[PDB]
Amino acid sequence: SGAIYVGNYRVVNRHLATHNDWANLVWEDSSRDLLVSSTTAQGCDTIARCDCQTGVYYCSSRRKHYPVSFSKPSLIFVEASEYYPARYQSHLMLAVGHSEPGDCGGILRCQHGVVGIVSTGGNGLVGFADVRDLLWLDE
Ligand SMILES: C[C@@H](C(=O)N1CCC[C@H](C(N)=O)C1)c1noc2ccccc12
Ligand SMILES: [Zn+2]
Repeated sequence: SGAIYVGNYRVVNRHLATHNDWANLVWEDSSRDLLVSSTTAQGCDTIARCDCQTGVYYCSSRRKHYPVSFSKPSLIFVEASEYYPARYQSHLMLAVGHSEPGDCGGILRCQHGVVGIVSTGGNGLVGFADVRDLLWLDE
């Protein structure tokens, strides 16, 4: 579990979005596993605007932060689940690191700010849904 709070927006994994998230929907993309809802309170997270391939992510299954090298956002195959059929997930970045079900929503940050959130993993890998291209989150 976990979300990014920037301005009047809340960014969450689309498969974990609540009734309130869907009732206050701004944008969602099943292919990216992202959903953005509106909030009344102001969010103070800062979004990174860069091409960093190194950063630190929060791993709830270890209650720890880990430094990682991660790939550029790309289309990657993702197996079926109670949330999606087998498909390519776009804007996804992989890293070698620990992650297990329950870790989705963990933030990945670089020195510039928030890069993305945990969305996939297993087998000694962790996948992050990138948010750096969503320039509208700032305005
Ligand atoms: C269950 C599998 C997974 O990635 N899912 C389920 C949840 C939805 C994911 C998706 N993006 O479509 C696919 C998984 N394996 O290891 C992990 C580690 C972190 C996080 C999710 C996992
Ligand atoms: Zn950066």
